[PDB]
Amino acid sequence: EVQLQQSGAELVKPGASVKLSCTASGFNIKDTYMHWVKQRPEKGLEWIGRIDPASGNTKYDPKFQDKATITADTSSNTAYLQLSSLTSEDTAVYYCAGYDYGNFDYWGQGTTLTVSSAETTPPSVYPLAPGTAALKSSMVTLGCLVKGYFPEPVTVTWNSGSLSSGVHTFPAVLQSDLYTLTSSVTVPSSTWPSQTVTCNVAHPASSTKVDKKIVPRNC
Amino acid sequence: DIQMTQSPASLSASVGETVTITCRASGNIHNYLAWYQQKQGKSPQLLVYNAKTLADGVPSRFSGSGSGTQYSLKINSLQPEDFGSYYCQHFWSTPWTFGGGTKLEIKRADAAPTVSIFPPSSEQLTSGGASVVCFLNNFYPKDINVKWKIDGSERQNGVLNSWTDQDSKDSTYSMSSTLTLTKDEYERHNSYTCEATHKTSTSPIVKSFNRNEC
Repeated sequence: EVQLQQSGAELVKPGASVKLSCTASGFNIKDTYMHWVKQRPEKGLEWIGRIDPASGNTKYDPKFQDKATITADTSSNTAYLQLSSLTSEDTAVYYCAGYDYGNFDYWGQGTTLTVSSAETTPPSVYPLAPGTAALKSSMVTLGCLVKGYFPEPVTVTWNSGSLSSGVHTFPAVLQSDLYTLTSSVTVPSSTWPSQTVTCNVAHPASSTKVDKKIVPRNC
Repeated sequence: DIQMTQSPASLSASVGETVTITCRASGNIHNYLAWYQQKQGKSPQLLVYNAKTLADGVPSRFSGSGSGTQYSLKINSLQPEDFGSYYCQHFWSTPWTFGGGTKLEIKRADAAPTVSIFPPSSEQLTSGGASVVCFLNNFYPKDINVKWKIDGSERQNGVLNSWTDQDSKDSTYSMSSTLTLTKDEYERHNSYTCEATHKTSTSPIVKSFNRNEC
């Protein structure tokens, strides 16, 4: 039927420029306005602007006036978003939508744009062992810091898959060009450090797969 | 040139309850207002356009109203699939601004977080870095703030916080707070603590370890 196909993730570095595409089928883009909407990680939708393919007319939110240039090619039923002078502020999901005043409202899958100077780095997986007033409880929590890698993703497991719950793997956060994530695990104090506990992370992009036993500090 | 002020930023409800989200335009929009629904990990979808006309495939438990500057989205019999985010958007004048959004979540009983602090790993010390981690798990509601103190003095730079979505099984929330220091600094200090501030207490839930007191 109708579909707006947007590029998959696009990786770019600070200062660079990117032109996202939005290809439409099932309708002619001249019959509506083509919009571009930004959404930073766990934040709200922000209307960037739109284009009226037919007339070429474009409108923008003054916030994006100097950053965005939206264009359209009716010949190919496609709309573009040209973002310039990329900053870490530009990392987000960029949606293209086709709509104007009525029920005709369709959205693309979103293009997640990541802005980083970084190059494909492997993660440093360190084991998180307890500050005791919590081992001293019915259950104890342990973890693993999966620090300094790029780009996403990574997968994490505990005791190879024998520890599936009492687990919380936190979403990754890109700071100073690199990501970092954590995973927590709760087992009874009768089950550690008597029996063992190990986390296993994997970052396909570095071809890295490590394992790490949590051992008590001198405590 | 008009902005929309959406409320509440967060709504906790149960299955079956009735609920309303409101958006007030900072100017008159003549009912040129639309409501969007955005599920976890999906694209926004039109719910209501022109303040009151339901969009394609939108059920009847949904309804929009108002005029001029105050609009409301109501969901009569909350169904499990309604949980997610809602956003209003005016299409009166350029720019077609979105309201800040509302996160509709599953309400349950309050639950204080289980806080756990972890000193740097020796494999990290060996490398020159020293990260202190605090896990504050299974709390409710989702509002929470953590602050790190190194020997009593608060520290703001070098903190990486991360939060999970509402748990599918128990509906709680969880947070991770990493304090990244260099081994240099980590070794010329002793007390390291992280204080959780949550609605279940007037005092912060605090955890801490002393570097040489082991």
